[PDB]
Amino acid sequence: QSYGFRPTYGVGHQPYRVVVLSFELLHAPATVCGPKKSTNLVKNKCVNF
Amino acid sequence: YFKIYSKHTPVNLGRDLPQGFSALEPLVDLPIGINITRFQTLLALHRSY
Ligand SMILES: *[C@@H]1O[C@H](CO)[C@@H](O)[C@H](O)[C@H]1NC(C)=O
Repeated sequence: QSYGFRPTYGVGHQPYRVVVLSFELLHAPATVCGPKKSTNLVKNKCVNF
Repeated sequence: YFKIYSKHTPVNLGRDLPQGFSALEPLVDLPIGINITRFQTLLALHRSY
């Protein structure tokens, strides 16, 4: 059935876009992963590395 | 995963498996998962000699 978009119509019939994101733990290596940015480096100071 | 270790060795003169020593480095991995049970290599038969 044709949507019949109405630009002058109020809520409901106005174009609303919905997007989905499917996440699965398939038996694959790290492919889509976001790590943290590496901080600065220090020398000659006993720290946790 | 399967790693393709390879060491291009041009030192050879043409003899059948000469003596020496070498080592091979990893290139890439990829998971599939199957009872392989067999292997074969096809040939670029369009130029046969
Ligand atoms: C295991 O290997 C045999 C070898 O023929 C094959 O028939 C069978 O389907 C394999 N099983 C699985 C779960 O891959």
